[PDB]
Amino acid sequence: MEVVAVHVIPRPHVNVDAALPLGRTPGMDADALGMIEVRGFVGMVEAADAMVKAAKVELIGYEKTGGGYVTAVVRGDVAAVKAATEAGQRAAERVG
Amino acid sequence: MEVVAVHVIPRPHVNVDAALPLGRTPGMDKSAGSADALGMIEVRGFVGMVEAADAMVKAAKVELIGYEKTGGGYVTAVVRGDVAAVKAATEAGQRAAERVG
Amino acid sequence: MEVVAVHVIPRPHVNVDAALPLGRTPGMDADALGMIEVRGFVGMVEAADAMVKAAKVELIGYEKTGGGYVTAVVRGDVAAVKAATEAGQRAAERVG
Amino acid sequence: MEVVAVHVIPRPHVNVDAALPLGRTPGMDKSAGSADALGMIEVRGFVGMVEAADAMVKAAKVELIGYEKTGGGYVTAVVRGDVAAVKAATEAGQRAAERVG
Amino acid sequence: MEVVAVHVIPRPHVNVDAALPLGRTPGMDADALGMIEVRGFVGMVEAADAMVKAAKVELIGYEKTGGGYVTAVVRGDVAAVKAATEAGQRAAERVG
Amino acid sequence: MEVVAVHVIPRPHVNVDAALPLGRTPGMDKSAGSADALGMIEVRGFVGMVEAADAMVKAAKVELIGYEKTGGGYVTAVVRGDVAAVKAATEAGQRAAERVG
Repeated sequence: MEVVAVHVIPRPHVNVDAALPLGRTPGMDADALGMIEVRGFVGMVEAADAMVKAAKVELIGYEKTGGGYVTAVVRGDVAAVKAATEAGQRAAERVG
Repeated sequence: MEVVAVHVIPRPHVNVDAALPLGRTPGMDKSAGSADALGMIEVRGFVGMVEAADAMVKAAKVELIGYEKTGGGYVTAVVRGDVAAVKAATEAGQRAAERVG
Repeated sequence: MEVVAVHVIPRPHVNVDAALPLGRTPGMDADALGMIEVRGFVGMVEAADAMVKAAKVELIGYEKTGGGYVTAVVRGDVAAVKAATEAGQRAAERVG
Repeated sequence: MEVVAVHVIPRPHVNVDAALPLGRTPGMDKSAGSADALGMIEVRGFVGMVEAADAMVKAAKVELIGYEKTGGGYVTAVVRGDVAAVKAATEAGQRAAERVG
Repeated sequence: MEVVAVHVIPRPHVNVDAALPLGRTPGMDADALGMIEVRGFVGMVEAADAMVKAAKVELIGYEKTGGGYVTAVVRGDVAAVKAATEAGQRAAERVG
Repeated sequence: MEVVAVHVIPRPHVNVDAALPLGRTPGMDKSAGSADALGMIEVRGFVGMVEAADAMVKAAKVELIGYEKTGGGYVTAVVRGDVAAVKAATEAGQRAAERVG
C-alpha cells in the first residue's frame, strides 16, 4: 500500500526530543530517529514489525494525527535506523 | 463493502506487542517468566469492521482483542491466535466484510 | 441521504459483544445486532428513531469513528432487528 | 453556505432521548414520575452552525441544548421545543446558514 | 489562503452564549460575536492576530471541529467585531 | 513533501499568546511584572512536521514549543524566538519539509 512518508533524522535536536513524543526525552538516561507514516493502521503495524526485525532499533510507539494517519517511530544508531526504515517501507508497500 | 487492508503477521516481534495496543502485552500471562499470530482487518466503516470481526471469531480459534480507531471513519479489528487459525479467520472476515452493504 | 451501511448480525459471537461497545456485555444479565452507519449525525438520529419505533429493539447508543461517521446500534430478536434496520434505512434515505 | 442536513423529529422515541445526547434525558424534570420535538441543523462548519443556532432560537420558542461534534469538521446544532416551534425554528436556521459566507 | 467562513452576529441570543463555547457565558459579569473558520491552524492564528490588532475585540479562544477545521472567536461591540473580522479575513487570505 | 502553510508573525498580540497554545503565556517569565516572534509550519504529515521542526531549531536561535493537532492528519510545528531568527528558521524548515518523501 501507499506510504505517506518514510524519513530518517540521524541526529535530532535536543529540543525536538523534548517537545515532541518520539521516545527519547532528554535526561531519561542522541539516537537516530526513523519514522514511517501511513494512512492505514494495518500498514503501519506491518512496517513497524519489519523495522524492528530488520535492524537493531526500538519501536517507541506511534502517533495518531486523525483522518486515518498514523506514524510508527523507531530510534537507534543511524545505520540501524536507515536499514529499518528501508525495510519498513518495502514491507508496507507489499501490504495488499 | 470495500476493505482497506487485510493482513496477518505470523510472529509479531515482541517490541510490536509491547508498544502497540494489539492485545498481547509481553509478560501478561500466568506462565510468563512464540507470540500469538496477529490478524487485522481495516475498514472505513464500523459496520463492516464489526461484521469482519464476527466472521473472524466464528471461523477459527482466534481471539478478538479489540479494535483501533484512527479517525476519519477508519477502524481496525484485531485478532490473535495460532498462525493457521489467524489466516483462516482473516480470510473469512475479508469475505464477510465484502458482503456488507 | 446516503447511508454507509445497514447490517444485521442475527447471533453475534460472545467475543464480539465482550470486546466491542455494542450494548450487551456478556454476563450483564444472545440478542441480534442491527447497525446503521451514516456520514451524518442527523441521518443517524432519524434512522435510530425509526428503528426503535418500527420494532421491539433497543437503541443502545452510537459509535463515533471520526470524519463525520456515526453508527446507531440496536439489539433485539432477529426478526425485530431486521424489521428495525429496514425501517431505519428507509427513514435515513428520506432525510433531505 | 451549504447545509449538510436539516430535520425535525416531532415526537422522538424515549429510547432516542435516553441513549443520545439530545438534551431531554427522560426523567430529568420537576414533574417526571409527550417529549419535546427535536430540530437539528448539521453543517461542515462551526460558523454556519452557530449562525443556524442563533437564527433558530430567535425565530421560535425552542431551546438550543448543545451541539454534536462528529469530527471531520462536522457539527450539528440541536434544538428542542413544541412541534410547530421547532419546524419554524429549523426553517429559519436553514435560511440563516444559507446566508453565511 | 482560502477561508471557510467569516461571520458576525451583532446580538447573539443568550441561549447561544450559554450553550456554546463562545467566551461570554451569561452571568459571568451582549457583546457582538465574530468568527473566522479556516481549514488551517496557521491561517486561523494569523486571522486571530489581525483581528485583535485591527479593533477593540478579545480573542476568547478557538474551536477545533476535526478534519483540520478551526474557528477563531472574538467578541466586542458590533462595529469593532465587523472591523476585526474584515481585517482577519484579509490577513488569512494573504497567507501563502 | 507539500507544506500546507509557512508563516511568521513578528510581534504577536498578547491576546493571541494568552488565548492560543503558542508557548508564550503572558506573565510566564522570571522578570514578568516585546513578545517573541512566532513561526509556524503546517503539514498534512507528522513526518514532514518533525523534519520541519528539526530543521528550524538547527537553523536559528528559536525554541520549538510544541505542535498543534487539528485532526485529519494536520499538524503544525510552532517555534518562538527573535524576528530574524524565526524568519531564518521557518525558511529552513520549509526547505527541509520539501525534501521529505
